[PDB]
Amino acid sequence: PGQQGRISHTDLVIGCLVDLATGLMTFTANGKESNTFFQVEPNTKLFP
Amino acid sequence: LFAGTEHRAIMVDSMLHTVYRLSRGRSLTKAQRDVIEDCLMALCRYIRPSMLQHLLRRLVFDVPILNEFAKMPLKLLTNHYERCWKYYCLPTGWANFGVTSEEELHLTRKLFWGIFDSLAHKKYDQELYRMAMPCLCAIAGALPPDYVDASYSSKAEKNFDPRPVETLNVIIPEKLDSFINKFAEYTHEKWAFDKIQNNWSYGENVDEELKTHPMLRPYKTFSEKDKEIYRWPIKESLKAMIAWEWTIEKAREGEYNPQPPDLSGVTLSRELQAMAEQLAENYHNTWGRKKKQELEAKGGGTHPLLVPYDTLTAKEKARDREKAQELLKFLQMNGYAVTRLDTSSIEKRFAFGFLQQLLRWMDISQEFIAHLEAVVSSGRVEKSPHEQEIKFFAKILLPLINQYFTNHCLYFLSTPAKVLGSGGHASNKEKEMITSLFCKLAALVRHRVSLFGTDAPAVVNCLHILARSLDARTVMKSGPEIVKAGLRSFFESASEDIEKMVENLRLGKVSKGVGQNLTYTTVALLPVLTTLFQHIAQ
Repeated sequence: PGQQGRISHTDLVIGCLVDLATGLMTFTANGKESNTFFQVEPNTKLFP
Repeated sequence: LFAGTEHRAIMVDSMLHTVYRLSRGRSLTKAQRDVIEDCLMALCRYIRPSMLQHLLRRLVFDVPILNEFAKMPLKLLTNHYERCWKYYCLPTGWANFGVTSEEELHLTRKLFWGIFDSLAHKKYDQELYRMAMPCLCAIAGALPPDYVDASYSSKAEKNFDPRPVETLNVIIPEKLDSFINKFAEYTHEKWAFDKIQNNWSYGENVDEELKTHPMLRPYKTFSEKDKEIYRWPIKESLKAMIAWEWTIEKAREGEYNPQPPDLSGVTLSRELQAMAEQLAENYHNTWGRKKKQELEAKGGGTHPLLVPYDTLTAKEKARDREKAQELLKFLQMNGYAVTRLDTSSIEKRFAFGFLQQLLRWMDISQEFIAHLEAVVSSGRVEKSPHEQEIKFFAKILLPLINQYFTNHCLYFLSTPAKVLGSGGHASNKEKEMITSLFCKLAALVRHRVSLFGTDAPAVVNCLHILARSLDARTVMKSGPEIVKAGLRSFFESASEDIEKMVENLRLGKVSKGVGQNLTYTTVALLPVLTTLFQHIAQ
């Protein structure tokens, strides 16, 4: 959260991880684990 | 090859400006001038309309003078608007060229009105009238009849010299001085706030690399000298504020993070905006004054940007506009109210003022014709002092009327229920004005056809066009009794003239007055009446 200076010289690197045996999907912000997580059923097809 | 040079528009504009200044060149022969002109014409043709914005801005200040250098720019603008009329007029715009910004239309309207007024005031010059025989017609056709200028005011105005007003003669309030000092303190506080917000820490030492203002220091150390040097600008500004019939007064009688955060949302009325932007224009007056103070040593290369904020783009204005908004907020929110019409959008429309001026000139026309019959009857004076008015009327107004109303007939006949034109429908007031103009011109030419000489055909053709343009249905159902009576009188007078003609052809009179009535009827009335009946039936 920034009251001003929304433009940033840095670049945001969002990472997406999926385990194809537990159906678990996680995300990372810049190496920091995000709170968001998803669970999907087997045989699910997902496109990036 | 310049058709698609949208990526070098800066250079194209510089090019056009340089060639224009060369055209406006002393010690320059006729052939050289003609070559310069031809180059400018050819460039403007293939150049996109969006590029020519700045050139039109400059022409808006040059052409109205109607000097000797005004020939070529008139033809240039005529051709430009003739070819790009879709761009300015239509809402969809000209294909592949977009639509007008709005500032372009504002400049176009300024040019139209300036040339109109200047030519009205000037004495007859056959060549100038012939150069405006291609006329403001293209400009008018480009301008939408419904166009409403966001900025409506009086210029109050007369190379360009803004004359200020200095109060030093009389004492300056100490309360105002304290207010100014508090204003400077608070503006410095907003500066500190913006530094904190910027996320860059001011430096203790002086370092240009750190690219913040090294002066940033605790207030207890802040140097007075900077405040006193800045005071003279702030003083000048507040003196100008008080001088331009704006009065500061505390609305109520008194015996770091802002509390009233500066909100863009807070709306400002038209009149308060007018004051704010005019205050910004006074700031630019002082700015151009000191600019000229430094320039006078040089005396050349006048800076292109030295133009009014209202004429130049809002983006360059936006800075000073936001500053003035924040200032006015400050004043209201500390209760220091600054004090010192409501024209409808319909009044603001371009066609409205055009018709108003046409009606005023119609009154003037009645006036000079009456004076003319009076002098012809006895004591003939060959001077004809109204010569200029007569020539302006016949040479400018009538062709302009013809072309404009031929172009925009559908707009005046369109109704909200039934929109014949591509875009827009004329207001009831506009319809009344056009009907009144038609009736007044018919009365003007009644039994006075001969005095007009060669211009009578023009009168008749303009009457035809006006008749086709009239919306008699609306005018006669929801319209002023004055206009309705004018139309009734026109019809009744036509009936009388026809009765007199048929009597003369009965030979109850031998067969002067009879010749005047006969020629007037056969030349003007029967065609105009036939056209009106046809239009009504259609």
